[PDB]
Amino acid sequence: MLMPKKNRIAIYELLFKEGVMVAKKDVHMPKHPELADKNVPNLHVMKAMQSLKSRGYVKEQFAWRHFYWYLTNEGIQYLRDYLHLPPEIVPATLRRSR
Amino acid sequence: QQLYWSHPRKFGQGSRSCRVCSNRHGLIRKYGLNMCRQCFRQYAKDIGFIKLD
Amino acid sequence: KKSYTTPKKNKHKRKKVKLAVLKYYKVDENGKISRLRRECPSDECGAGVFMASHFDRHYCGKCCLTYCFNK
Amino acid sequence: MAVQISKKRKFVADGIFKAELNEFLTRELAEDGYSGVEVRVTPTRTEIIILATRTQNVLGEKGRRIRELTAVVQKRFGFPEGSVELYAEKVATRGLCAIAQAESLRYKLLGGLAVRRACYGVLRFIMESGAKGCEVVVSGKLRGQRAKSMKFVDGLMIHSGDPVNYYVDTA
Amino acid sequence: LRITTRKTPCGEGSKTWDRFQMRIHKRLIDLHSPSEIVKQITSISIEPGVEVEVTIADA
Amino acid sequence: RRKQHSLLKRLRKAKKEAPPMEKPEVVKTHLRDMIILPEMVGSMVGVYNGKTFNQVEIKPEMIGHYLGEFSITYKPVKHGRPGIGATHSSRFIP
Amino acid sequence: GGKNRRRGKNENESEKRELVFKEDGQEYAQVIKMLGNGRLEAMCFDGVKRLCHIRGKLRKKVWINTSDIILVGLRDYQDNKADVILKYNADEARSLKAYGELPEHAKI
RNA sequence: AGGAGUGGAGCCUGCGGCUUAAUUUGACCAACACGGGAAACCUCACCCGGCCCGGACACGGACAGGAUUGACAGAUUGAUAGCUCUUUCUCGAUUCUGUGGGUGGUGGUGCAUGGCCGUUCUUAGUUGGUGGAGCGAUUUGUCUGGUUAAUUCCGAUAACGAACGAGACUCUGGCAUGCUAACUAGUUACGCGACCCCCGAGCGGUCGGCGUCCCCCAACUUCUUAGAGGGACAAGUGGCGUUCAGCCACCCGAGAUUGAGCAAUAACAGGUCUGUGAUGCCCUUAGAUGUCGGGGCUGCACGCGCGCUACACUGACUGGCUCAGCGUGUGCCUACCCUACGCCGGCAGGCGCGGGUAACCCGUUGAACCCCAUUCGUGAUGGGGAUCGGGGAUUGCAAUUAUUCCCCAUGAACGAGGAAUUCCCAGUAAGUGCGGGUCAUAAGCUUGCGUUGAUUAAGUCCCUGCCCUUUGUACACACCGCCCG
RNA sequence: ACACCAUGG
Ligand SMILES: [Mg+2]
Ligand SMILES: [Mg+2]
Ligand SMILES: [Mg+2]
Ligand SMILES: [Mg+2]
Ligand SMILES: [Mg+2]
Ligand SMILES: [Mg+2]
Ligand SMILES: [Mg+2]
Ligand SMILES: [Mg+2]
Ligand SMILES: [Mg+2]
Ligand SMILES: [Mg+2]
Ligand SMILES: [Mg+2]
Ligand SMILES: [Mg+2]
Ligand SMILES: [Mg+2]
Ligand SMILES: [Mg+2]
Ligand SMILES: [Mg+2]
Ligand SMILES: [Mg+2]
Ligand SMILES: [Mg+2]
Ligand SMILES: [Mg+2]
Ligand SMILES: [Mg+2]
Ligand SMILES: [Mg+2]
Ligand SMILES: [Mg+2]
Ligand SMILES: [Mg+2]
Ligand SMILES: [Mg+2]
Ligand SMILES: [Mg+2]
Ligand SMILES: [Mg+2]
Ligand SMILES: [Mg+2]
Ligand SMILES: [Mg+2]
Ligand SMILES: [Mg+2]
Ligand SMILES: [Mg+2]
Ligand SMILES: [Mg+2]
Ligand SMILES: [Mg+2]
Ligand SMILES: [Mg+2]
Ligand SMILES: [Mg+2]
Ligand SMILES: [Mg+2]
Ligand SMILES: [Mg+2]
Ligand SMILES: [Mg+2]
Ligand SMILES: [Mg+2]
Ligand SMILES: [Mg+2]
Ligand SMILES: [Mg+2]
Ligand SMILES: [Mg+2]
Ligand SMILES: [Mg+2]
Ligand SMILES: [Mg+2]
Ligand SMILES: [Mg+2]
Ligand SMILES: [Mg+2]
Repeated sequence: MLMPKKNRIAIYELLFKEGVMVAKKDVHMPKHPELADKNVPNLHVMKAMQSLKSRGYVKEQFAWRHFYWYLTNEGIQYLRDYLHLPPEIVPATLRRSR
Repeated sequence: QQLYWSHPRKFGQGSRSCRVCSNRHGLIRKYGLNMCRQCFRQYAKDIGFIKLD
Repeated sequence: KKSYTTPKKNKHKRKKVKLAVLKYYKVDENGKISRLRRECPSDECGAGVFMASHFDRHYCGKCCLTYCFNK
Repeated sequence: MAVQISKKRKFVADGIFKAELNEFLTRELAEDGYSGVEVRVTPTRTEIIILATRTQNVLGEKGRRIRELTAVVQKRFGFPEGSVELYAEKVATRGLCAIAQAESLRYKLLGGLAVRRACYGVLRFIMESGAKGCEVVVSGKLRGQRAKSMKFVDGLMIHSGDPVNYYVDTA
Repeated sequence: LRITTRKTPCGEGSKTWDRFQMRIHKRLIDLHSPSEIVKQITSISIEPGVEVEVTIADA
Repeated sequence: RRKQHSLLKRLRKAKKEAPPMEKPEVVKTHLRDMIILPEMVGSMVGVYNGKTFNQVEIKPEMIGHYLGEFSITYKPVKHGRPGIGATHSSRFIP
Repeated sequence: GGKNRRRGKNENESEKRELVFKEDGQEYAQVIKMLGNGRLEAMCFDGVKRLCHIRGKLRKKVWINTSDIILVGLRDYQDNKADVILKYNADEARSLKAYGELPEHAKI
């Protein structure tokens, strides 16, 4: 039983509402630091994003013990299906960044 | 499962490791660098340590 | 860092004994239920989960570290 | 804390921050000509500037990439939301930034080209843009199973003394 | 600040060392003026990565 | 005394299952750092040394020593014959 | 023996070693005496002396002195000839003596 | 020519050998107090046991009377690991089975590599363009001679004009009564005020003498701080120099030769896969080479290296007196910093209340050797402090194979060290203590700082090597070569 | 006005 359903949701809603995630490469930090700190371990974030990456949907970078994960159009579509959202809403990033 | 997954690690070199390479041997702890003696020599110019002795 | 040698007992895990799904209630009549095992008076438990009929023991699988009755 | 960190730790921590940000942005904008960051802590805001050669690639489509970059830089270093502000910029006379030429040659070699042809092309470019001299070395298993090294020098070049802390760019 | 490290990884060779050092310069100015004028003058023309700290009562 | 307690619950309760005019069998353990409380007098214990539970019959003279101080972790050495590198007088082969 | 020879594969010694036994058409032997030209006189641990040749792989990399245990691979067609395949150290020779491999006529 | 030594003694620490379940391992001028390598757990790679998956993803299989998760009690186990066994509640599609495929590795190879470092090699060495010589490899330029620390210069000239290295350059030590300007630094003055003693004339007061006793919106920058400029150039004078480059001596002077950083072409099968989310290939991948408990890295007939303490009277002991400088200091994950002053205790140490994120508090850093007086008296002695018994504290989850510290007791070798051999030219050798690094605990190590402060040289090429020219060679894997009977 | 100075995984 890898993750309670509560946790898959609590990762995916954050990744969708922000459009990006960072996580220290730590498998023993008992709580993701402030993001997802409602009893979600750091281990679950990285194991979830691993699967999410192995199927596209995400791009990953790593520097000095920290993963950085970006979303993609395929990932936007998959998460819009998986969390049952209105077919046009995304709070992640929409502005003319002058 | 298990509830035996860590034993007390508050001190000693099992407690601490480099910011960069995550290795345990030859860390510099002065001024709060917390950085391996090899990793430092590599980034010391970015940090601001110049060599003019 | 050398290879492993033949063991004596090695065996991985139990096999999750396959009991029938749900036979915790019996009817005296349709709409007159009887309950063989008592429901656990616990606060964290929603008063819908049952107890083991473990004569000399009463074991609630939810509170997996306490609340066992010895008779 | 109620009394903030001391000056020594403060400056060391500033340096470590700048080094980590430069490493992160090096590992990412390589294919876009990343050539250095300039942290300018301004009134009411922390501004970061990224010089590069292909700025459209840095910001992307309507600025999706640049907003993602602001997002991660704000998530990882613990900044209060709304503080970190990021800008892209174009470097003038790219032929004199060593890091740009080093990464250009790295990708030109990663895509298939005679190593001598590539090195001589970058030597031509670097000397044509106006420069007292250049020197490009490539070390490794060039054409065989035993390693070697190939050095291409041009113009004037100094190795000793204090004038080397300036007057040279190394990558 | 001074840090003296071994020059080599791996512990082989003649035993040479590297001496890095950082230097921190500090100055202070004292004024007798209303605080508004202080915030007026102190927030202009700060080019380099110098710090500027203002404290309201030190005399 | 942590779960160094429970070892006292098997030191004791093993001297009552034992038939009189005899000794408890073996309460074998890894706990080398136990002090010897006077309760443990009389019982037999098997104190691990890294590979083996060497047995000890506790006597009233060991009161206040460490249980680890009664099973050694190595063999007392008897020497062989010095080999090829043992002196500078020795080097050469074809 | 010391030299300026830091070159070449530097150090091929370890405190670990694993045994190798006989195979099809492969016997043990004891070096009887040394000859020139890389040749050798030997003695199979049962019968013939079977003059041996130190193969291209062993030349100047693992030395063979007189009166030591060796493992040689016999030739099918010829009989009096063989090629030195492996050398057995003192501890491994005594180990073979313990496992009963070599008829205990030659000692270490 | 000398000084201090090392080699001899006891102990500390590293490497070999021996021993072992294992005593993990790299490295043999340029290994051996080196890998920051002072390992109780951790570290940790070794040995002996025991859980776990943290095996993405694709396909197929079983599956909502249902895949799958977790656990009470007795047995079992080092264990309160539902590890397994008896028993049967709980979770809910997240799994599980199988086939491919990934993943991790302080696993192998540094003779497959990147990078870094060391070394040849601390010396003065290196290179091309056009022109000249040669059939050519090659050569000249890059030099007979003088000079220099220097392929530094003068000159000579089939070469001309250039590049690197040297030098220049940066930090540092020595000087400014000139500038800039300072209760987070001071001086002097008196406003002072006060204590104290006559210690002086005097009375004791006035005048004085001591003050890290208290004040100043006093005046200033000599001492402190740190910025800008100045200042030394073989500039002046006398000799020696083809009167050139330069060398010796002297006046004036803070000084006429401080110390480091940086450093070339070409190369080495030098070291590092155990610094790395640097890395190719090979190996292993669920009975793991990816985690917890216990043991080891410390074991002792012996060989070797770097070192600490001594062999006493130019001393040991017990009191008294009086002087530093370079530093560090509250930690984000990580939970711990430097201490004043009161009390308590012989001592280590404990309790209680404050300051400091620091020119602000510890701190005017009352350091040691040295200085001044006692006792000892040439006796392995009151020199030396190994080894060992008994007791008391602190750090820690845990001190046994004594972590460290304190107290009473026991009181070994050692009376200046064989053949050999290391380092050193002036605030240097040596004596002496103090900080940083590692550090929950902790230096006989190393990296910096002051303090006291010599003898001997101003040379040479003998020994060990280095640079340049001429010469010889059967060498080129280059004399650690080749080669004859 | 000349002591000894052999050999090389
Ligand atoms: Mg130059
Ligand atoms: Mg120079
Ligand atoms: Mg001495
Ligand atoms: Mg000790
Ligand atoms: Mg050993
Ligand atoms: Mg040398
Ligand atoms: Mg220790
Ligand atoms: Mg260990
Ligand atoms: Mg791999
Ligand atoms: Mg690795
Ligand atoms: Mg190499
Ligand atoms: Mg290398
Ligand atoms: Mg020519
Ligand atoms: Mg010609
Ligand atoms: Mg020439
Ligand atoms: Mg000269
Ligand atoms: Mg000239
Ligand atoms: Mg010229
Ligand atoms: Mg003159
Ligand atoms: Mg004078
Ligand atoms: Mg100088
Ligand atoms: Mg050089
Ligand atoms: Mg490496
Ligand atoms: Mg590898
Ligand atoms: Mg290591
Ligand atoms: Mg682990
Ligand atoms: Mg362990
Ligand atoms: Mg060791
Ligand atoms: Mg040494
Ligand atoms: Mg002394
Ligand atoms: Mg010290
Ligand atoms: Mg400390
Ligand atoms: Mg210390
Ligand atoms: Mg050390
Ligand atoms: Mg010598
Ligand atoms: Mg010369
Ligand atoms: Mg010649
Ligand atoms: Mg030849
Ligand atoms: Mg010879
Ligand atoms: Mg011959
Ligand atoms: Mg000779
Ligand atoms: Mg011979
Ligand atoms: Mg011969
Ligand atoms: Mg030879």
